[PDB]
Amino acid sequence: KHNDAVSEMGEQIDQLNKLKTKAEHDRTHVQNDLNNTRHALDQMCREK
Amino acid sequence: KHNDAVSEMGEQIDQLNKLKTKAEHDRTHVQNDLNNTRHALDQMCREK
Repeated sequence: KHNDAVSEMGEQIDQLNKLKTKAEHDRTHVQNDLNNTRHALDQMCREK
Repeated sequence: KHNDAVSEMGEQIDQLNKLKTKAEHDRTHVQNDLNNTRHALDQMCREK
C-alpha cells in the first residue's frame, strides 16, 4: 500500500509536470514576441 | 517514514501547483503589455 501510494501519486506528479511546462512554454511564447515586437517598435520609431 | 514521504511530495504537489497559478497569472499580466505595445505600433505605423 506504500508502493501503490508512491505510484498513484507518481502517476499524478509526472503529468502535472507536463501541465507546468506547457503553461511555462505559453508564458515564454508570449513574452518572446513581446521581446520581438518591442524590438520591432523602437526600430520602427528610429525610422520616423 | 512512509508518512513523511507523503508530506514532502505533497509539498511538491503544492509548490508546483502554486507555481502554475503564479505562471498563468503572468500570462494575462504580460498580455496587458502586448495589447499596450501592439496598439502603439499601429499608431506609429500610420504616422510614418
